[PDB]
Amino acid sequence: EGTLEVAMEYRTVTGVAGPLVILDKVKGPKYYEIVNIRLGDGTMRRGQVLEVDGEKAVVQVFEGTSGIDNKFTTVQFTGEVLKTPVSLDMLGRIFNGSGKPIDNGPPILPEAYLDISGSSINPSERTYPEEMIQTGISTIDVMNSIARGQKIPLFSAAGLPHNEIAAQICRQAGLVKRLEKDGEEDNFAIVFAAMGVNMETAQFFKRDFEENGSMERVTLFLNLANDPTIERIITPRIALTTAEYLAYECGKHVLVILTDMSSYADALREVSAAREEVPGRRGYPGYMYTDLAQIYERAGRIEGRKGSITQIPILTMPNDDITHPTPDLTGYITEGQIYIDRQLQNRQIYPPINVLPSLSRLMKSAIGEGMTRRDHSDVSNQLYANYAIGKDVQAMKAVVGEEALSSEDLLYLEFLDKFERKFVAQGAYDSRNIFQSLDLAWTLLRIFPRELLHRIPGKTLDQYYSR
Amino acid sequence: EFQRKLAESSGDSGANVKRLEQETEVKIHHLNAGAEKIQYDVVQMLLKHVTTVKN
Amino acid sequence: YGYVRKVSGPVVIADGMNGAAMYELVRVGHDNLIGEIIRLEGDSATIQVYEETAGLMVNDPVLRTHKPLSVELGPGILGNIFDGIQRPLKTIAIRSGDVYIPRGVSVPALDKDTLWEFQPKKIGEGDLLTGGDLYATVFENSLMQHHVALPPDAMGKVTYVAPAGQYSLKDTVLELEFQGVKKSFTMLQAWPVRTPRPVSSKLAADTPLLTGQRVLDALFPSVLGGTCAIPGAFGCGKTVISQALSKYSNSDTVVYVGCGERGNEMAEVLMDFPQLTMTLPDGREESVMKRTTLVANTSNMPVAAREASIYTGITIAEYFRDMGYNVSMMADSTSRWAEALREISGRLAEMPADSGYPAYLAARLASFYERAGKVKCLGGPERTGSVTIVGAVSPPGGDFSDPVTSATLSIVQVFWGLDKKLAQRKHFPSVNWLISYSKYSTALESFYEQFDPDFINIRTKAREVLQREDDLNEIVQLVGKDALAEGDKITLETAKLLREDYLAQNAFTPYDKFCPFYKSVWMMRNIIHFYNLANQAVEKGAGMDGQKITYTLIKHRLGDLFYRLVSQKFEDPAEGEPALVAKFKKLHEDLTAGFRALEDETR
Amino acid sequence: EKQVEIRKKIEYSMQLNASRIKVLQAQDDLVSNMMEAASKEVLNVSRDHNSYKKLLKGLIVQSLLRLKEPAVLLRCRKDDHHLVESVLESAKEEYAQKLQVHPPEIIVHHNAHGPSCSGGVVVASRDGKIVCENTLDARLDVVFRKKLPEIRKQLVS
Repeated sequence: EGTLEVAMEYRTVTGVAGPLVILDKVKGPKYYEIVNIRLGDGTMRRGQVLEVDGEKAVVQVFEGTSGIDNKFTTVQFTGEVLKTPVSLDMLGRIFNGSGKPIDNGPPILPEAYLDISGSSINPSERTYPEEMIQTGISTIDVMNSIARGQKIPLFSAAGLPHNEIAAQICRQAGLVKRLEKDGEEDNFAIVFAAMGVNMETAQFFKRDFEENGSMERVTLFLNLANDPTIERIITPRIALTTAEYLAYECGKHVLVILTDMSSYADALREVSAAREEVPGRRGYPGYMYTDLAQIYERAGRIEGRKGSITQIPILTMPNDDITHPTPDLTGYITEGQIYIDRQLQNRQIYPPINVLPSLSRLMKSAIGEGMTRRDHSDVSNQLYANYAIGKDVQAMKAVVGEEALSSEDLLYLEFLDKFERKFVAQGAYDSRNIFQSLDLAWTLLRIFPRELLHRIPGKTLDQYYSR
Repeated sequence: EFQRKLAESSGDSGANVKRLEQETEVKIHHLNAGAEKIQYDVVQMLLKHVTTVKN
Repeated sequence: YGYVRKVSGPVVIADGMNGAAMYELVRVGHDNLIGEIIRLEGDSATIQVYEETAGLMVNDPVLRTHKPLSVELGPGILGNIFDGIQRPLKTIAIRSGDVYIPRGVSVPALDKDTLWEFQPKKIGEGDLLTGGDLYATVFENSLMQHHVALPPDAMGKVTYVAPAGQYSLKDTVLELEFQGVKKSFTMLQAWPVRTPRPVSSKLAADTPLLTGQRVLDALFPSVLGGTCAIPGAFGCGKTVISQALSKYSNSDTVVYVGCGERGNEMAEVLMDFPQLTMTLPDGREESVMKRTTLVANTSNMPVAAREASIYTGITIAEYFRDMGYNVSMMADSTSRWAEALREISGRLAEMPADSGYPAYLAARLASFYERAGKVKCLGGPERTGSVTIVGAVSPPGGDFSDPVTSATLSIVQVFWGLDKKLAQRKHFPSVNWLISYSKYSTALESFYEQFDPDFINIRTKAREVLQREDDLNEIVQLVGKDALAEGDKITLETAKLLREDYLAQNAFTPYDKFCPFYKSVWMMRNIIHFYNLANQAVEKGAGMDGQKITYTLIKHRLGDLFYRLVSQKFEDPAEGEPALVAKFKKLHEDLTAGFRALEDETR
Repeated sequence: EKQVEIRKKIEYSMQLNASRIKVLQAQDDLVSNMMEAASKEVLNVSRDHNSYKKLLKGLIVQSLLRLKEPAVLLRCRKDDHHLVESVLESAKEEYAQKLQVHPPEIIVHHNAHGPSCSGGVVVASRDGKIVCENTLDARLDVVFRKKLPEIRKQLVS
């Protein structure tokens, strides 16, 4: 505070293996101190100190390690942790992985520097997700709904249109309370962070956001596949810090779309392997759970502020499974799971969301008579049961023949057909009102007689079984 | 009707562009005035921080 | 004293320790982070930091404390929320206006300035007192008294006991003299987090848990001081069972220590339990926050804090059992705890074992679980109290081959194995009755006999019916119900009725919010009596047909009794036992009228 | 017609983005003017010859205390080299007073050109492995970086 000290500059780069430069004969080395590397050519890269030991210190480099020499490579210890500048002007701009602006504009004029991995929120100050946001997609709205401050990861496999449905959610997300909801603060101020994305996907998201008229609202941090791998382990943290500043300290509802968390697990694997650490499941680092918790638990409404953070981190299973460590840990941590199945895609339904594997822990809070129809929970719990039992019936009929099925079996099969065709499918640009979705669900349910509707209570039946 | 609608849209777009240009000019003027007002104090503070050493 | 050498993740190697014993808590850096020793190599000692390690220097001072991980006990421990290292969260949020938890905050675990009322238990001057003797009682809050006891490592003659009145923890409420020297005692009591509290002798449990849910309390019971394990499932499990064990259980208090779980779920729990007006007393609606305690440590919390959270939770259980209450501790952790062990073991460069988990995982889980069990307390008066450990296991997506699951099942006595298939079908209590078990079924013989001398037989009959139905489900999956005879058909009808009436429960309505034992046993007896009478009728074969013809006869001309049986779940418990018992006795009489009236005209 | 009006809305949004980007770029240009003025003032500070020596002594003391190395090799501009040569052993005496250590064996030769230096010293250690750049131009752009949020907070209007 009194007087400053200009950062030291070294040259003792005694070891360079992969993405790690191993400095030596260093003094006063901070942990996670951000370093500046000036090569012999004069280009400047930026790195981080993964480990400090005695006089040595191991430094990973974001922009790669394609030119370091033991003689000329200068490294400089800034003596501080990462601090991404943040300002209200950060809305409506597109950025590189580490925060450098790529919109041909000027660099951010900061309102303040906020250290990455922001300060932990005391649980005695959080509040449960109260309000519900309308996702447009009917399957999400009727079962597995999303409340403000939720963490819903979309589970997908290679080739499925997870990016398309993410864009649809970004275009269609909005409040639901009594169908009443300018709303500039109600505008979700989407922060999109893409890691390891094919350039076509980045162009697609850019064009969709530009066309939807949200270019003055959304914000993009991109870490393309050709871009250096290490920046993928910083980009989501930068995005979450920016979201935290835009929501908690500015009072804007914020929505976050982390893309290809498997492309983040890959960065974790590369870093862990480069350090010769003890591996975990499938060779992933033993602390992948801690990192995923640190990257997910930074969303949720806060009591003292009017803001909120609701993130939808999409995920790509490697071989289309769940036992893989990354989707498994994500399911452990996150409060939801939306499943996109290859079977539905093979049958050509644009939203391939398999409603049976789906789950939302906070579903019972978002719905209710105060903000939804009183029958919403009943309707959902019945459709789920009939779909599950009908699927069992279809599996049985696959071996016993269509003739051996009973009348209830035929009813269940017809319910499955109309559910997978008329209900799940929805337009790529057409939304569905929550009440319209419930009306469609009731039309699907009324195939069965009143006797078979075991889950639905008679009180809700009287007001809805006829309509 | 369509020709009238497109003509009205073009007129509204031109009006919005002119309003944006005027607002931009006003903003630039305000920022330049503030910078001119506060430049000397800013530079004095910067030099005071630079030109001090402790121990 | 000592200085840092190496900083990698949460593992810090500080040189110059020399005489620094294992698990001797040390304080690291200028920010003064808490931290426990994990390994030694000479003048240097490994430390776990329990906090973010970003910003540690080299030659940054580390101070030793000579004390292992210790949690501060005493009045006011109930109804609070503590971090894994036992920091009062609400105190931090109020004392510092910042909504965040600042790095390296130093706040006492219990407030040292609140005025507490002191009621000495007739202890006279010059009297002799000993470890755990209960010399004074303090009403921490209404409907939950807090006895004050001497620490187990204390004894002496009572030279001075403070009089009744308002006291604070900084004051000396009692004085003792022993072996020619005197010692003082305050209302605080610090205890190492490990090294469980001493017990005069353990005991064999006899009282059941009698939890709210019908399946748990009837099919797979647990005893007070028992040991359970659910697979930490959501929607079901971690929410409905937690609510039942917290607000609808006979345990005198609750200790929720669920760590390593979602932050939104923790906020929901911590915002819903404040109201939670459970009728724990006979005629009072006191909120259960005057009865429970949270040791919440979210997933984003430092990896090294999971074990600390678990052990502080079980230590708090012990303080209450020692006073006399039958505490029941629920741990949504032990799924993230195994991950914490893997992280620390790998970082400490330990050699992994089967499936990568540390070889000593079973030892740690045993050292945790075996602190359960009802126990005859220390000191005077004679007393008894118990601790229940209803832990968590990996969700039903992995088989029992999981090392954490195998280790738990090698120790845990009662397994409430929830199945994901039931969760898909939206069966909300979701206990799979084929794979669950309860080794306590033999000790509860006395209680079952005294409550109802015929419950064991009807329970065995229900188990046989369920097993028979699950057995012939495969045969039906091949051939179909065409070949099913009268006995098979009636068995499947009774199994379906049991599955949808008995084994289900909504828990969001007064019909199934809390099912007392009498109502559940009456449902079981009614269903089993119907099954037995129907089997006898179809075995009679009167009217030259009997059999499945008689089955259709009782399902059509006698189906009103069947509908009343399947609707018996809706008997409102608020009507009281003398009313519901009469209603069920009348239904039983009507059922006995059937299968005799049906046999009157020989079908 | 729908896509025409959608394209018109997109064009309006693009125009709004262009206007706001122009405003932001003008803001950055003003910040650059501020930095240029600060650099000019820093250069003007070198005109002094009495407090300038005290500042140089303070800078060399700070750097030598930060290195805490047995043998540094200070490098100073050819202009005002006389001032450094005059202060000489005063810095060594001050450092030896700071802690019970033998006086460093400083060495002072090649100098960078004035505008590159603009005052300040580069101290470094033997073999140049560890370098401390206490140039005035180096003290600036660090104070600037730290105080930039305060600058924006000062630029309310």
